[PDB]
Amino acid sequence: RETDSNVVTLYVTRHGKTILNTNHRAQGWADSPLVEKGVEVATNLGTGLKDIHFMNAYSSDSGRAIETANLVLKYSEQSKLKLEQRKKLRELNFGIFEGEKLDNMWDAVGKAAGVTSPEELLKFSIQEVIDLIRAADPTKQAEDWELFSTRIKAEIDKISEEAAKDGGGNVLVVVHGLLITTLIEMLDSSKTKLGVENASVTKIVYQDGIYTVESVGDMSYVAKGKE
Repeated sequence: RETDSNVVTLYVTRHGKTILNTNHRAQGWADSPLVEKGVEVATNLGTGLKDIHFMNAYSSDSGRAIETANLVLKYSEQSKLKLEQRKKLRELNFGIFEGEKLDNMWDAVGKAAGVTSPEELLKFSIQEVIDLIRAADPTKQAEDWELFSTRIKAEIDKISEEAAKDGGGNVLVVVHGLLITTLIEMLDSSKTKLGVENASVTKIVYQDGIYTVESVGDMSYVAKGKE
């Protein structure tokens, strides 16, 4: 309860570039390891985070997120900090589209939107785009907005509240592109960005139940590491 003034800073980090990312395929609950270029960039991310002291580290249970978290912990000079994996931090479940070429998925989603080109989908809110993915999936295994947004926010709230109970501090959270876009939309849609890059950092401050989105898809940590 003495937690009210504590500040928690979430370094909400997209994992490094994988095989499926490189081959332009939907990778949600599907997973694949980092490619060497991805390893290089995640290594620079770690170096660029060496002066940020983390109290906790979390990732999804996706191999790509685990691998990236281990690289960041190693190169940020916190190799012994325990990594906590959480299944509720997974990327959106693309259902029938898992592993499909993104061009094929978007053609099928655009058809469900009844739009000429998947181009016009960019006009759509993230809410309606994620809804359209499940609409296009005949198996209805893909998550919709209400499923995804609910589980993402509950888990981020849990991590924030726990960190505040432990005195506040910095928390590394290695997760996924749509999850990040979705979380920003929920917290402060004035800052929402689709397509945050691999190894980018979205810094979110939490205090007394109030979130502040400080940065979105920041590549400065990689660049610091790279110098």
